[PDB]
Amino acid sequence: PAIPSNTDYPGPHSFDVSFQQSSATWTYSTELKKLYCQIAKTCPIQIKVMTPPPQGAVIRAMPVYKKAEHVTEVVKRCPNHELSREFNEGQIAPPSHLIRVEGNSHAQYVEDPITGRQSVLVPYEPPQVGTEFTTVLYNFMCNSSCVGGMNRRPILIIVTLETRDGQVLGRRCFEARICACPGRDRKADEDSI
Amino acid sequence: SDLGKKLLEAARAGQDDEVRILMANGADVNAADHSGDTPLHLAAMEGHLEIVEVLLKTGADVNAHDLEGYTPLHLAAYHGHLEIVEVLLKAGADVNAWDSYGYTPLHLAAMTGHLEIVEVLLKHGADVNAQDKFGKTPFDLAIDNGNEDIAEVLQKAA
Ligand SMILES: [Zn+2]
Repeated sequence: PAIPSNTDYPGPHSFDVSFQQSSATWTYSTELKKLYCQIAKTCPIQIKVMTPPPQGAVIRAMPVYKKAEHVTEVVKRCPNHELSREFNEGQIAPPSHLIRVEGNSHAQYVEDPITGRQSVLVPYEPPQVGTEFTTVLYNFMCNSSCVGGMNRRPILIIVTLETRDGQVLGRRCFEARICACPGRDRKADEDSI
Repeated sequence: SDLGKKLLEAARAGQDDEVRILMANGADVNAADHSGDTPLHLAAMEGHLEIVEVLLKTGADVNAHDLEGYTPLHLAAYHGHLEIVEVLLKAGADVNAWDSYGYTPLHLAAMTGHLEIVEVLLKHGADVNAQDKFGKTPFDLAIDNGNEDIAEVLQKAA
């Protein structure tokens, strides 16, 4: 359909998305399926499969508004951040895209001519060897609070495993909060209980 | 706005020289971005101590609140920047300022496990009895997040 689906779909390759703190200012609540992170900072995401995707498969990340009232509206950066020098010197990423990939010169930035949806794709790569997971580094390029952009409206990040021709093989979704103190926002969500 | 925006960017980025030249060229030290963050907020959050000192000595408002109700001290405490917490306190930061959820800096240091920051906040009169929006003291946030060294310290100060 035109509105992107946000329902987990493991599909035939048992596609899953997980988070792991290593030895960074992000926190992920496995309970609320919610990422708390800072603007422009590295958020590593781990992709699991059980069988190898086909030749030319990709991983797409697309932001969508969570609330029914907002879901038709394309998530993108606020004019302040789109037009600033800050974070925008020497990027493949168009400066309006909320989601960037860090550390992969094969990132493709897509904007649908009809829906206006913006997303970022990488070619699917199997994990290193002996490693369980394919790691994708994301950066989120506006605060949730950005006036003229998300304007405090909650978003989902929709991660899809797809064939080269855009057939969806797998889908996982999590909420993203981009804020100054991720643990503080996390604690306030948890304590609202 | 030109220079204000440039100062906000240099302050977040830790560009010491650019901050210094921008102040020299008349940049507004209390320029605020659309989140209501001042250069002092951004430098305190990102741990840029020299920039913090330059901003305070050129008239930065030490107790400016952004749109979340954070002061620079909230950001320095959460993000674990002890030297900055000390400089902010010595520049008259409000030790018991509360954000939009009633979190104090001692709440944020307790929550994140920053023992040394807890100790300096207490020395400057941090309120162990302060309660957030959810009735929690810094001791309770310490217990919830499994910070036991901090919990013991906050008890002995109660
Ligand atoms: Zn923005």
